[PDB]
Amino acid sequence: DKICIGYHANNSTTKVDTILEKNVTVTHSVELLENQKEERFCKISNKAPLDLRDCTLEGWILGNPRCGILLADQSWSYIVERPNARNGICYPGTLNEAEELKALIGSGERVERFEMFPKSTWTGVNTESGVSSACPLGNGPSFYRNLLWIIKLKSSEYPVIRGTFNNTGDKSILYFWGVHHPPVTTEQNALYGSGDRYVRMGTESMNFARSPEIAARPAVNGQRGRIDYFWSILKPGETLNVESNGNLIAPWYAYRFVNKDSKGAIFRSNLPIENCDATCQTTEGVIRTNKTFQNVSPLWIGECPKYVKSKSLRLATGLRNVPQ
Amino acid sequence: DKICIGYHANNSTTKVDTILEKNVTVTHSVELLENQKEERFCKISNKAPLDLRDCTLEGWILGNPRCGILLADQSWSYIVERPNARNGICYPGTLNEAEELKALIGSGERVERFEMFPKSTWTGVNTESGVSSACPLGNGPSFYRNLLWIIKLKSSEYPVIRGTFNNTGDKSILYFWGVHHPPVTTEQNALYGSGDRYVRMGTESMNFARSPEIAARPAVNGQRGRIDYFWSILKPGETLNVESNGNLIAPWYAYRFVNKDSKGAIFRSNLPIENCDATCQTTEGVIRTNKTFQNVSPLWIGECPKYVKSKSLRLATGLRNVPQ
Amino acid sequence: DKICIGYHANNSTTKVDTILEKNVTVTHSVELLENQKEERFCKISNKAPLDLRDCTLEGWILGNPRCGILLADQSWSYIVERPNARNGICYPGTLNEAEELKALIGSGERVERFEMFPKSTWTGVNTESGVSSACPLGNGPSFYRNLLWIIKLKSSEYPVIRGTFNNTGDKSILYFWGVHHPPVTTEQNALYGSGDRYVRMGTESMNFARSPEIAARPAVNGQRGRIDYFWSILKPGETLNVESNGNLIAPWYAYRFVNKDSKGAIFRSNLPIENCDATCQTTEGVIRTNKTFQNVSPLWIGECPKYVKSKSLRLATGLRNVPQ
Amino acid sequence: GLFGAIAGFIEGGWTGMIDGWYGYHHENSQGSGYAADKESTQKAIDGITNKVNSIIDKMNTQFEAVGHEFSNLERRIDNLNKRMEDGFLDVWTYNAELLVLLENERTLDLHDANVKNLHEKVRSQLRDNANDLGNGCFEFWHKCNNECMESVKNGTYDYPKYQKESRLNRQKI
Amino acid sequence: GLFGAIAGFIEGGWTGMIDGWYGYHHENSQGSGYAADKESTQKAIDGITNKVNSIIDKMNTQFEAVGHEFSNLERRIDNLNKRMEDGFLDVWTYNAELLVLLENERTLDLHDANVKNLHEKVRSQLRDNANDLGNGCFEFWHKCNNECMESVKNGTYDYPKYQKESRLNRQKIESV
Amino acid sequence: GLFGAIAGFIEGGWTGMIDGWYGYHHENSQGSGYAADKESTQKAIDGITNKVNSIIDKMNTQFEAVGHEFSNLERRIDNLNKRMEDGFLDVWTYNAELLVLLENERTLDLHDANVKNLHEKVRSQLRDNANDLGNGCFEFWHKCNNECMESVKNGTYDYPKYQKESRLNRQ
Ligand SMILES: *[C@@H]1O[C@H](CO)[C@@H](O[C@@H]2O[C@H](CO)[C@@H](O[C@@H]3O[C@H](CO)[C@@H](O)[C@H](O)[C@H]3NC(C)=O)[C@H](O)[C@H]2NC(C)=O)[C@H](O)[C@H]1NC(C)=O
Ligand SMILES: *[C@@H]1O[C@H](CO)[C@@H](O[C@@H]2O[C@H](CO)[C@@H](O)[C@H](O)[C@H]2NC(C)=O)[C@H](O)[C@H]1NC(C)=O
Ligand SMILES: *[C@@H]1O[C@H](CO)[C@@H](O[C@@H]2O[C@H](CO)[C@@H](O)[C@H](O)[C@H]2NC(C)=O)[C@H](O)[C@H]1NC(C)=O
Ligand SMILES: *[C@@H]1O[C@H](CO)[C@@H](O[C@@H]2O[C@H](CO)[C@@H](O)[C@H](O)[C@H]2NC(C)=O)[C@H](O)[C@H]1NC(C)=O
Ligand SMILES: *[C@@H]1O[C@H](CO)[C@@H](O[C@@H]2O[C@H](CO)[C@@H](O)[C@H](O)[C@H]2NC(C)=O)[C@H](O)[C@H]1NC(C)=O
Ligand SMILES: *[C@@H]1O[C@H](CO)[C@@H](O)[C@H](O)[C@H]1NC(C)=O
Ligand SMILES: *[C@@H]1O[C@H](CO)[C@@H](O)[C@H](O)[C@H]1NC(C)=O
Ligand SMILES: *[C@@H]1O[C@H](CO)[C@@H](O)[C@H](O)[C@H]1NC(C)=O
Ligand SMILES: *[C@@H]1O[C@H](CO)[C@@H](O)[C@H](O)[C@H]1NC(C)=O
Ligand SMILES: *[C@@H]1O[C@H](CO)[C@@H](O)[C@H](O)[C@H]1NC(C)=O
Ligand SMILES: *[C@@H]1O[C@H](CO)[C@@H](O)[C@H](O)[C@H]1NC(C)=O
Ligand SMILES: *[C@@H]1O[C@H](CO)[C@@H](O)[C@H](O)[C@H]1NC(C)=O
Ligand SMILES: *[C@@H]1O[C@H](CO)[C@@H](O)[C@H](O)[C@H]1NC(C)=O
Repeated sequence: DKICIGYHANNSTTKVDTILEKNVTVTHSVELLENQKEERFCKISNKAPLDLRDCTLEGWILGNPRCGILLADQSWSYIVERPNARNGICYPGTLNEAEELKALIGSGERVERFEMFPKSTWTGVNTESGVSSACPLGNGPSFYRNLLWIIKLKSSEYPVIRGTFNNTGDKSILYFWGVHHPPVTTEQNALYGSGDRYVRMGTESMNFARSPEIAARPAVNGQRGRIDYFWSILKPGETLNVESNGNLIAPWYAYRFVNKDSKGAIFRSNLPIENCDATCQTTEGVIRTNKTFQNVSPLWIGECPKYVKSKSLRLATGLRNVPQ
Repeated sequence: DKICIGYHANNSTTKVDTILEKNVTVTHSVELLENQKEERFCKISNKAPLDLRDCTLEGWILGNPRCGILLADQSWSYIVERPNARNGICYPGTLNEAEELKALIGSGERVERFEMFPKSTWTGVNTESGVSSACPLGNGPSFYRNLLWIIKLKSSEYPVIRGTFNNTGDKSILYFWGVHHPPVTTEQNALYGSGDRYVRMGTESMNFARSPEIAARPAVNGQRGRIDYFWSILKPGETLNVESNGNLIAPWYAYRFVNKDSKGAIFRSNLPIENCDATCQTTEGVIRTNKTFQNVSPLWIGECPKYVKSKSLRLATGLRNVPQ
Repeated sequence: DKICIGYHANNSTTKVDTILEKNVTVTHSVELLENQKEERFCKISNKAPLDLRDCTLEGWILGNPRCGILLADQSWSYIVERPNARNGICYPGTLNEAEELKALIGSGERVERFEMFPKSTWTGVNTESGVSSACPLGNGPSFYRNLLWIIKLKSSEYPVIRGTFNNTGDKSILYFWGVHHPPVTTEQNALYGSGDRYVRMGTESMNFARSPEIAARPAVNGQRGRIDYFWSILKPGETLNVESNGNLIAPWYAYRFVNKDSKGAIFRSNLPIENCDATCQTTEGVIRTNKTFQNVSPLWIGECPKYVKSKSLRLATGLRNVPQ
Repeated sequence: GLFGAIAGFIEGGWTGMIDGWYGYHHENSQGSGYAADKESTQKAIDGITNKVNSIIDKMNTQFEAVGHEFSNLERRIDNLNKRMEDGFLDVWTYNAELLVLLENERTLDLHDANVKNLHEKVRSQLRDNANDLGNGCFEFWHKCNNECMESVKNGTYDYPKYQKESRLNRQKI
Repeated sequence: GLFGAIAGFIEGGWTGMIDGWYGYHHENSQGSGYAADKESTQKAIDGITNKVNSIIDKMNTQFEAVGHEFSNLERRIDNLNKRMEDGFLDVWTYNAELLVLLENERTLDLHDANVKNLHEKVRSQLRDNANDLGNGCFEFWHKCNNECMESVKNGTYDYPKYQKESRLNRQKIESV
Repeated sequence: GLFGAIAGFIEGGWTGMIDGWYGYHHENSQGSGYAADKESTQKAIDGITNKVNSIIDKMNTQFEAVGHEFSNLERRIDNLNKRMEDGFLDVWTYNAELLVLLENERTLDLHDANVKNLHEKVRSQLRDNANDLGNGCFEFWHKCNNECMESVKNGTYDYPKYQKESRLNRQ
């Protein structure tokens, strides 16, 4: 008659690492790291992401004429931008504070597109024929859908034009405008006129004035001229006064902006968007797990496990497995 | 006859947490985290803080006429700014590089207020009558006490005016100036004159130039015109040359600046400043403790315990309490 | 007859610290922290660093005439600038985005110096006599070797001058230019002329335009005038158009640029550069060790041990030393 | 450190005990069998579960990198942002990887200590009524039936009850 | 890592021993009483004091957030500063909270080991001159006065001195 | 915690045992000597080597500060960069210094456990065939030759072989 004290053993071949010894077989363990992903984009919080498709972010928000598929109100859980999108800023020039613009929009939830200044705002001028071959739609010349290129009538001078927008809404307004820099004095006199010309934009918190800098630049899309693009935020209760005697690329349509109450994301990716739902969406794909860590990507939206470089993080729960 | 080996027990109900077990009653323990604060501001290093009262930081150093209580020599341990102080930049406009200025002043300990350019510096112009209802002193209209608004005599033209300050002291000088932007050309010609006008400042290390940007703006404090405010540091041994043919808001009084040899602070708070002393001053109040951690605030100036999110950090010192 | 169980002891007096006890003598231990350095600079990956000697980074890359020994092709593993080098920006003025320039070059490996615009590029103007006593070479006045100071012909006006460079290589081109700001209107008329003057640079991705800002400034290096220096990168396949009717400091020589595929470094130090080899090169000197940590410097190039403040980090390997 | 039981003086584990981590094997006139000690096993499960849950809970925040963009004139703050993102990545990678190594050790040693304590608990009841074989087994100096075995496992073993039968078997040998 | 003594084979603690953490309770003709072992107790006190001080000492630096302000066109570096400050806050919270959990375990286990070792220390001297009750107590097979009691705690117990008297009293009580 | 052996019931170490960390000293008619325990010494070396290597390997990344420069109008991002660099410096200093304290404790205790376990391994075989002096030594109740000593070290000591001879010595 005898009694023995002993411990459990089983058929586990699962191994963990310890400080004193590596690859130790244990009876029970739990994996904390997730390395599996679905390579695709799904919906976050029952909201579809915005695919910018063949348009860049600037091309979308400025209304590049080939971006018509996007020309509407937009509500996104997040934004997917495609690496090689062809439709950007079609007419050559710099958008001032471009990176800050992307950060603002990325921090957004929804934008509502509306007409800020109708063509009837600007009187004594040609509101048509504001197009260029640099911004083609099909073969024919066109222009941005959120901007109005105003040129002088062939008959008269370019009169002082004025516009006013009082933001009486509760929502901030994102709007855009520009200053045209024709390549030669010929075009400046033909499009707007001689003498000192000006573009004047202002609100309670902003004062903007510029004059044309006439210069011949290397050709981009057949253009030696340039447009300096600008963007700004008209706060609720603020009012915008526009004053110009020439070279104004006027705000036409603008956006009422809705701040996202959490972190937003803009993903640069080739992955397909499908009809699916996700709690955790990374730029590399969807993660579905109850695990604590993940091997997929540092860039994500929603509720994701912590990103680490580890290939495995396995906690021992059971004991050293010693079968007989 | 017998002898027994055993361990201490007491009347303690104090509990600590362990990795294997929560709520373990132990005989002796020490709390490492401090949650207590005196909601008030005291002196750091026996030097009183500066209460900005009803003035914003910009309103103070620019010398808003309603900030008169603050326009003098100041030596502070730290600065307290009140959330809703009404007296800011009274005449509408942008302070250029405002946030860097706030950062500079926060890193300072003392300023000495002195008259840099007396009114007699600018001759052939009206150095009086440079006041506005937007910047009232008492009931009557006025202007900043560190700035001089120069307007043209109608008798003569606006002459090219010049001023010079050679900084022969050991202390750096913080000074301010501005460019006036009238709402309409009428006022520009009436206050300064026709043609291209300019404001030009220069030192051994700085070169500054601007021209008036005339624009029609929404009224702020009864003013549709604007002033672009600027600030700079005149290093010891450096010299400032001022040259302008119009639209100049000239430096009047300035501050000799003394850099703090350690971290300075600017607190946004409603808490009362009282007659007391503190080693550790947070933005949420005073901490008096020997403890290693605190959950009160990440923002503080004196010698404070490390900030964490924890509700409690209690180390076991004695043993598991097991009374019989 | 007897047998005893026991443990090793020796003459070791080496001590380690534990959580329960300090100064504990152990039989065997290993020091993980390295405090030793060779105060000098060696080769990283068998490639020598660039010694800037008596020239500042700006003075070198702009081509200060006293920096001639460095005006050639250069290949560096890293760059050493000497604290008090005399040859800097000799003609007084600001290098725009200087810190971004230093950061870019630090991320570089090699520069190839070539002539971008020869003096014959600019027609109707004087390309000689473009020198100053502020930038002396020997006793005679001189100027930068990468810049051309263009002045009006004695006989004719300053014509609109133009230049074009098409970058057909695979490497980006680093180039420099400037705008001269005379102290008084007199010199402006004498060197360039009256009326509106401009300096205009443009590429497919860049738009630059400036005007002269005439102002009286304190003398620096015998000069009350200033030059605003600028730098930019001509991308492969891009084109630079230069357009000016005056006040232009023209690009002359530029650099073909090679981007470093890893982090580069710029050390500001007096330490000697020698022909030797190092795996780990800090700004304070060379570290040769198998140890895991070092207290020498946070700033280094190559493969270095982790930087900490510790004086010693010694792990016990053997046991508590208890001689008989 | 090692408590000497697991892969120690008890040379191996039992694949025949499937209901618990620590337990018994008995032999008598009524046959043999394995039985898990449910008290010590459950206490271990509660402790390990708490350890795992507590570790997960302290790891329950995330540093979140963002996809913000920087111009060619923003190289410094770009590089700053990257060194920060890599900075916290390395700290949390270190924390996670090292915590797993150290605590896996502690967990395995914990099981060892539990087996050891269980072995001494039994040794203490039997005293000289049983022969300690040094391998974790005890030979009884008396007949120990199923109920007798239960009392040992359940910890209610009556020592003086079997003492005389035990000593007479030590006397005759 | 339990050493099996505290809330172990020694089932409970003594509220009657107030001068130390670990100690003795004796019984003889001269009466009973509690006495702390000052050696093992003092050594533990030094160690725990050292642990707490060392922990406090390594926690003796602070990440200090600042109240710098950023414009509406500085959104990126504003968020950068915020993610950094929250970054170290989460790191130090992790470090602090987890360390308290882990080391509280160690400290409690340490006391357990001390009680166990003190117990083995006594058991080693008494050998078969005393009856191990398994609960932490030893019944002497001989008369042990105060001077005898002192030697046990102090570790100078004379085993062969009591050997003969003890062996006769194991024989006398057994029925063989 | 302490396992009670090192500087414990075994009061001191042996300067005479040079071939290992843990071991034996034996005495009989064939002479005397120190001998390292071959099993436990190697296993301890393997574990500690693994511990040291594992620690070094987890410390095998570096936060690298840069020598980037900032203008007088960049004071905020300058200070941002400094607080970050000092931030990680303080984190890693904390980690390194505290890890050394905690693991040095563990390493010393590891040896202690190894010595105790080595002592119980021997105590368990000898049983009542030997007299436990409590200081780590065992006096044999029978003649124990060199091969007998070896059997103890191998952990193969034959208890019933010497059982009767030991027991008969009762004065
Ligand atoms: C640890 O070991 C012993 C625990 O009691 C102590 O040694 C005994 O201490 C006695 C008490 O002081 C000593 O007293 C001697 O004997 C009688 C007491 O019976 C005294 O009156 C005498 O003055 C004194 N000397 C003589 C010659 O009688 C004894 O020396 C001793 N007894 C025996 C049997 O050894 C140690 O002192 C103690 N160490 C401490 C407390 O530090
Ligand atoms: C979280 O998920 C894990 C793994 O996805 C689940 O793990 C299991 O725990 C149960 C406990 O009874 C075991 O029976 C399973 O065998 C475990 N899974 C594996 C793969 O071994 C776990 O169920 C989930 N969390 C909870 C609380 O149940
Ligand atoms: C540990 O101790 C805390 C003491 O606050 C216990 O907290 C109570 O638990 C109940 C539910 O069990 C909850 O209402 C609250 O968390 C507490 N109630 C109070 C303070 O009135 C907790 O239950 C204990 N056990 C754990 C956390 O497992
Ligand atoms: C760095 O290399 C040295 C070799 O010079 C290592 O030190 C040796 O380690 C062996 C193995 O324990 C000893 O026998 C030698 O006596 C040691 N030589 C010394 C200390 O000078 C050292 O361990 C290495 N360090 C690291 C961190 O890898
Ligand atoms: C030393 O110990 C080993 C085992 O640890 C002994 O080898 C064993 O010998 C027995 C026969 O008595 C076999 O049943 C085992 O299978 C052997 N073990 C192995 C691992 O093969 C060895 O004989 C011992 N040496 C001496 C001199 O006694
Ligand atoms: C191991 O044995 C168990 C019990 O029968 C069962 O899960 C299966 O047979 C084996 N497990 C695996 C994963 O093969
Ligand atoms: C331990 O880890 C894995 C086991 O799956 C293996 O890749 C690795 O090579 C092992 N290490 C050694 C030293 O065998
Ligand atoms: C805009 O409308 C509001 C109505 O609330 C009015 O009070 C305000 O004066 C208007 N702004 C301007 C510039 O007229
Ligand atoms: C008894 O306990 C109370 C609280 O539980 C404590 O404040 C007190 O100091 C203890 N000792 C006493 C009352 O002697
Ligand atoms: C004033 O500046 C001039 C140079 O413009 C020079 O004499 C000196 O730096 C200053 N004067 C004195 C007396 O220090
Ligand atoms: C150090 O080693 C020497 C030489 O073996 C020996 O005397 C002793 O172990 C130590 N020396 C002293 C003076 O303690
Ligand atoms: C340990 O060694 C040095 C000796 O100066 C010092 O750190 C300290 O005084 C010593 N003692 C302790 C307890 O640290
Ligand atoms: C630059 O040169 C290339 C020659 O390979 C030519 O194809 C391209 O059109 C040129 N770009 C110009 C002239 O703008």
